[PDB]
Amino acid sequence: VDLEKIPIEEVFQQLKCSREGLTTQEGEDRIQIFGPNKLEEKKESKLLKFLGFMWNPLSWVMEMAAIMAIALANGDGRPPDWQDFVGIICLLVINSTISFIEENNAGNAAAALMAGLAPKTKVLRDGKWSEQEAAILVPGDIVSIKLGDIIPADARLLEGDPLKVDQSALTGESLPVTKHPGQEVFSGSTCKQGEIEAVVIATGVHTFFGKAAHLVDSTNQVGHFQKVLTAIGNFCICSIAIGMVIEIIVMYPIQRRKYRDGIDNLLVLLIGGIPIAMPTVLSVTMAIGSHRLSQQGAITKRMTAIEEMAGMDVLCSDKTGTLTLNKLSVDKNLVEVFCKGVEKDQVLLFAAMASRVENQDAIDAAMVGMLADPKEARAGIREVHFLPFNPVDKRTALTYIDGSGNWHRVSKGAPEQILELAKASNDLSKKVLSIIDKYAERGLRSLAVARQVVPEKTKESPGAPWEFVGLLPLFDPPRHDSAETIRRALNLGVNVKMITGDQLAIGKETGRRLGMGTNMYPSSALLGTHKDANLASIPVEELIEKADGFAGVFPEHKYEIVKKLQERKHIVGMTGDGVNDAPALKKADIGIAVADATDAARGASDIVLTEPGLSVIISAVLTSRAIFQRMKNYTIYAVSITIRIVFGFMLIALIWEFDFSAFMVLIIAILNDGTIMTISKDRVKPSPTPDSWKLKEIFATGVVLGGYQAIMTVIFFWAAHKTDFFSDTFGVRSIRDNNHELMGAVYLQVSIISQALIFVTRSRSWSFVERPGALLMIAFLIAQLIATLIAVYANWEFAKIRGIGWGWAGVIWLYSIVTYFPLDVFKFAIRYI
Ligand SMILES: CCCCCCCCCCCCO[C@@H]1O[C@H](CO)[C@@H](O[C@H]2O[C@H](CO)[C@@H](O)[C@H](O)[C@H]2O)[C@H](O)[C@H]1O
Ligand SMILES: Nc1ncnc2c1ncn2[C@@H]1O[C@H](COP(=O)(O)OP(=O)(O)CP(=O)(O)O)[C@@H](O)[C@H]1O
Ligand SMILES: [K+]
Ligand SMILES: [Mg+2]
Ligand SMILES: [Mg+2]
Repeated sequence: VDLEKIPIEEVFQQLKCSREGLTTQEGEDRIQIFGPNKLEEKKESKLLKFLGFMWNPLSWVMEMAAIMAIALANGDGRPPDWQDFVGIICLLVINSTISFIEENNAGNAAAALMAGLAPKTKVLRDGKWSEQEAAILVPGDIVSIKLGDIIPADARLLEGDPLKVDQSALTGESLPVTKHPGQEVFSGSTCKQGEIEAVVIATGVHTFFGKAAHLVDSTNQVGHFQKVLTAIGNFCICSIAIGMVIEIIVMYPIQRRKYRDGIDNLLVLLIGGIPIAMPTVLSVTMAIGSHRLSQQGAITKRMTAIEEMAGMDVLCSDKTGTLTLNKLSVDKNLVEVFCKGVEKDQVLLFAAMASRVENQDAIDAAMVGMLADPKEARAGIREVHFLPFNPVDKRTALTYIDGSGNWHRVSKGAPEQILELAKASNDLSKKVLSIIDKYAERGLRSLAVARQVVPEKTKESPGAPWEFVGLLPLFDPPRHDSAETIRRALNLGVNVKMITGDQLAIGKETGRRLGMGTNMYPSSALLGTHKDANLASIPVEELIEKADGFAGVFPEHKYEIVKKLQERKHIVGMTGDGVNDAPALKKADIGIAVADATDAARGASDIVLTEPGLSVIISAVLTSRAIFQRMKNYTIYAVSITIRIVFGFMLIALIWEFDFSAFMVLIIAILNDGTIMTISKDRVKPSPTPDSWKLKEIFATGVVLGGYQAIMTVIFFWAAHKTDFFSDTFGVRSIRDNNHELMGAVYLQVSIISQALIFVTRSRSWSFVERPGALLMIAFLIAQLIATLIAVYANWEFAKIRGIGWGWAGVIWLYSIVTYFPLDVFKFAIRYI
């Protein structure tokens, strides 16, 4: 092996890389353009095989419709079916052209979104500590790896303390493995612990994970959005089958109708009934919504999270990450010291000493500045090693050489862990815990400092038993708008529940000034069923739903808390930040990574914020509902147009044996298809309650609207055929059996009402009251001007249509206008129940 398991070690970098650390950018480019990149491109992009050509189920039925015209014409026996057949292909060509250009445009607008969620690596280039995308990474170079980084390539650790990497999933072993200088690590691994520099070996394609991958197979096959999209497709296809395959076929021999030339009634049901617009419009609506979220501040790593975000019912929010600022502050009056000889004004300095000073943890950054002059924190101390924060240790420490060569060490950490650095007298333990609990009653978190000296003047030897120097009170404080945001979320029907590892007194005290209510519990009490605490009086699951927040949350508890809420049917949003939030984020309905979350948390989460605070999440939830509203309204529209077309033309054929022009319906479909890319760009107001995309309600809303429109179409036909009524009042013309003129009028009436239905379906109140905006009006007016012009002037024997004057068309416009107003009353009536 060139490297791998065998340790070529220090020789290997010198033999190949031939340089150390600061490797110039020009050197990377030559090997980058040679061929190394993180991973291979997906198969079948060549020749625009599926990027210029569609093949959804609806297109398959449309292909049958085109063939059916040829099939039922005996090939060249009947000429107009071929004219329809080329027309059907032209509609498919037009639909495909608009479909694929808009998705391409949406994909171009999501490049920044894809860029935001890309794997990113941290490097020092020209001596400049920098962060770069992982596709820029060069095999054989030196990189910097921090806790919770995703390892981007094979790498050999360079120097520095052992750290723990998690090989689970890649190798399927739960326990993370300690990795030492010189040892190899692999792409896709996540650091559970520690921090080290390393030399990357080979790109992910050369990594064993890339070697293992042979033949590509279905990935996320069961994705819910596609299944509901198919179900909307299934219902409209069923309606055509109910309309055509049964009843129209049923009426042919019961009444002994014409056969060969009756098939046009089947073709109109196919050509107008099938909404090939419907999958494209919904597909691009989410894509533009994600770009809106990218503007908003939320990067939808999962594109389908809009449905879950719209349906979200409860949001479990980390107090430290989302509810509170995290520029912690200490009033030194309440700092209490021990091991006197140290003093209240000086124990802050030790905390500043044990804080990193350049790239800073939020608490580290505060304490560097808390002594007023940041130079004082580092002034002449001559540090020799720094021990960085680790979640199992909860501790930092600085080792330094001072005076005549004394080796001293100072440390910060969580006080319970600091109290075990030298297990103190229980008198001391009771005293420190009393002030810690007093700070918690005050509402302030506690950090403890400690000090030791090492007599053996060496990095690797334990020093003298630690002094428990003291511990200091740190304020959260709340963000300005989180206090509003809980109220806003409550109004929008999402219950915000606090999550924190802080003891309950901190959470309630912060929570009361936040405004969240204090009916909240230690998670450990409610974890499982074995901890009692009056479980019989209130089930833990029932109590958890009632609870307004959870304190002392460990990561096992956090997964359980969402799981219990998710089992209680609630759609659970949950924020996360760290390496051990990943399973809770994965199992949550919406995993939300906070802006400063670890990349492991960003990978595990469905959605990744790039802007901090609970306020951002509620704005994203509110915006997501506004995007979600128009998917339902188009689905109501798409079903409703399908029902009116399917019912209308067959029903006149059933009653008055009237064959409608297939080409005219084809014209309606193209005009509809040309105008429905307004719908994605509408400005519907969000639903206030969460909503879960109940298909039955939207189908019920659409079918009643379409049935009413079909009924008014049938009334229009009867008015201008069997009876004299239409020309009795202001008959500029008069027609009954003038079928080519008559169906031109039917075309014009159907087209206007079909376009107007967009205004009904988008609006929740009166269609007039909710303003349309210019694009929808222009799409309506241009389409209906063209529809009017065809109705007035088209003398086409091929299309069975004869031009019927503007005065008559004006009556059709007037009839459509007075038909339109009770659509809202029908819309209100169906969605009342
Ligand atoms: C909120 C009550 C307002 C009463 C105003 C005075 C009475 C007469 C108003 C005209 C009659 C129609 O009034 C209209 O009814 C429907 C309910 O079906 C309301 O619609 C409301 O309930 C439906 C429930 O499905 C929601 O989808 C919708 O988002 C919501 O706005 C409209 O907000 C209201 O404008
Ligand atoms: N860089 C750091 N240095 C020293 N101590 C730190 C530290 N960061 C956190 N601590 C301390 O460790 C303990 C827990 O820290 P941690 O960051 O895990 O909080 P947490 O994530 O549990 C709050 P929440 O659950 O609300 O997100 C606290 O007492 C804290 O003061
Ligand atoms: K998830
Ligand atoms: Mg931190
Ligand atoms: Mg945290």
